[PDB]
Amino acid sequence: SLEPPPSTFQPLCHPLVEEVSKEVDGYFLQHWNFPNEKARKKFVAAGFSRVTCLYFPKALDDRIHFACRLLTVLFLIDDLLEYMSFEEGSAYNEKLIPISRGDVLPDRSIPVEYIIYDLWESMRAHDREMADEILEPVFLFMRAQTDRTRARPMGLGGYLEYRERDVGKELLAALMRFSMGLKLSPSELQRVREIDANCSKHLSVVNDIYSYEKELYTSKLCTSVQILAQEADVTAEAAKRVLFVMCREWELRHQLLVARLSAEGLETPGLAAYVEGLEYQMSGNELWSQTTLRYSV
Amino acid sequence: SLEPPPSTFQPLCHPLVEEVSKEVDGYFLQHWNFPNEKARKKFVAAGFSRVTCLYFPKALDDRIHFACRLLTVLFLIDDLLEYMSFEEGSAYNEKLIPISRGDVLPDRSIPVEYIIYDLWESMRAHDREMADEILEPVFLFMRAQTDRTRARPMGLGGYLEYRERDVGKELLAALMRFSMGLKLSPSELQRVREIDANCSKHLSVVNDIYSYEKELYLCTSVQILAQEADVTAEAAKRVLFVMCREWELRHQLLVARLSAEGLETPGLAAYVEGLEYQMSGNELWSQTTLRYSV
Ligand SMILES: CC(C)=CCC/C(C)=C/CC/C(C)=C(\F)COP(=O)(O)OP(=O)(O)O
Ligand SMILES: CC(C)=CCC/C(C)=C/CC/C(C)=C(\F)COP(=O)(O)OP(=O)(O)O
Ligand SMILES: [Mg+2]
Repeated sequence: SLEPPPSTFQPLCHPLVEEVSKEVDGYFLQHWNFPNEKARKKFVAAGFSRVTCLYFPKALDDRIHFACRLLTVLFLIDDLLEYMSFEEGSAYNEKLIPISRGDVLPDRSIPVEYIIYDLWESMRAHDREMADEILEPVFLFMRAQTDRTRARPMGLGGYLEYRERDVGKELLAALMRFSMGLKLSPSELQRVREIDANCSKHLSVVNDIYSYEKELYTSKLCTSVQILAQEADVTAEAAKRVLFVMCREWELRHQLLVARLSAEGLETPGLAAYVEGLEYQMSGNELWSQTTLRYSV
Repeated sequence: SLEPPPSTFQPLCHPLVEEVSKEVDGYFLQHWNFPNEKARKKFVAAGFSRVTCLYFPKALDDRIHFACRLLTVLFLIDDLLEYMSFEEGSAYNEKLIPISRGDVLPDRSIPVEYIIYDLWESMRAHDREMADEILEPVFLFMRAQTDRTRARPMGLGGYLEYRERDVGKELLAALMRFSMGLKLSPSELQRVREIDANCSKHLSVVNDIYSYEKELYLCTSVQILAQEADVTAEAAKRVLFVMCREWELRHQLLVARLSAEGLETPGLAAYVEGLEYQMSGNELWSQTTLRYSV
């Protein structure tokens, strides 16, 4: 049993979600290579633009569609790397990087290539500087998909510390800034490093809780659920419950950290918007993770 | 404030708590060499027999007093050792072991020596077999009252595994069996290893939760989890309290499995319920003992 404990974070959903979802789903159904119509149907049921709209509820109205397209293609690729080597998968993504920079033109007969090319081209055409700024965060993530990670002894504290620097979570934060047109200086971002880390941990542990069965089966792992279960000698289900409570403590910490930024006179209007958006990512990720069929509801 | 989360367990006290407490308190007031009157007031206030009855509420009526006398002298010695060096403390207790065994006569002029001597003689008189079986558990504990703890980097898992082997909790379980007249075979004890480990952690973490402020005046689950999760000690206490409730669920699940499999004997059934009350009793004790105060 997994009844989420009480939370003071209320998730928000972008008002254009219905409009942008059919637009973006419509686009991929027209160009992406879907095998059977069971796939087409399963794709629309996945609601990739829906998650995006829970992650970035305050994205600017003419920018939410870029984020939806980027995460939709990234999720589609994710499904694909699953049935690929390490070498196959690394080769696959790698080709897409120069295409993303616009340095290499796409083969108009390969959907993934032209979809990626046109997407980035459209982002540069809307806001060149901000689009270029999310290039590396996206590539860091893409390359990280196909890792190859040094195995070593890692307890709960080492694991959480590690997730504070998760590149997938840094990507969401970067894409959030682009989507909201939030130009923040590294000086301003310096000021909220603890809030970013705490947020990265919350997102990773909530994903751990809900994707445990998924990962476990495909494993037949490095996740807070298995680690806490082993350290406390309880079942994975019991470990999820305990981690959920820890997630609420990080929600409280987020609030205390935000109040300190403000109290120390370090907040700026851009930082106030940024930290509030991080909160939406944490609560939105929770709602989605517990309802999506991706982790088999 | 710190509100304990919901629990299906509840504290319970031995029915004879009033009579036994008077009987055992009087014995010590008569023999134990308390410095001043104040000491006698503090001693009666600590109510070691009442603590004992909260931990072993299902003890047999004619055996609960042996448990109150043993923990009482052990509590008194604990305090004294506080005013002694490692070496002296070790010699002090080491002198009492042959005496507990009945191998060496006590110096009738030194109360702690004859009190210990007589208590063990009397237990052996009530149930030789069972009295002899709790000898080593008491000595392991007595020798631990003075051993040196080495500091080393320790995560939550390492800490919990260390607490699973806590000699104090081991003592409690062995004395509970003696007090309840439960003679378990090696096969029965082997069968409940996981249940014992789970209970030992529960007792230890609950103690941690409530002893933290006092300790923060080092080696505790409250500080370790707060550092590992990067939250405050109060937050860590809240998370650990929920972990404790999970251990209670686990205790119930493990006992059900024991029974499911044809392995729960009448002795083990009494024993695992006994541990349930040690967990609920320890929680109440932790919440109210002056040992953790200010
Ligand atoms: C294209 C995808 C999934 C993610 C890029 C964007 C992200 C970070 C969205 C946030 C949520 C997400 C599912 C993870 F962080 C990763 O989960 P994990 O790494 O454990 O994979 P799964 O949990 O989905 O199995
Ligand atoms: C007779 C004594 C003192 C111990 C053996 C008998 C026991 C375990 C009685 C139980 C209740 C108690 C004193 C605690 F739970 C404290 O454990 P703990 O004693 O570890 O608290 P600290 O000694 O760490 O301050
Ligand atoms: Mg996952």
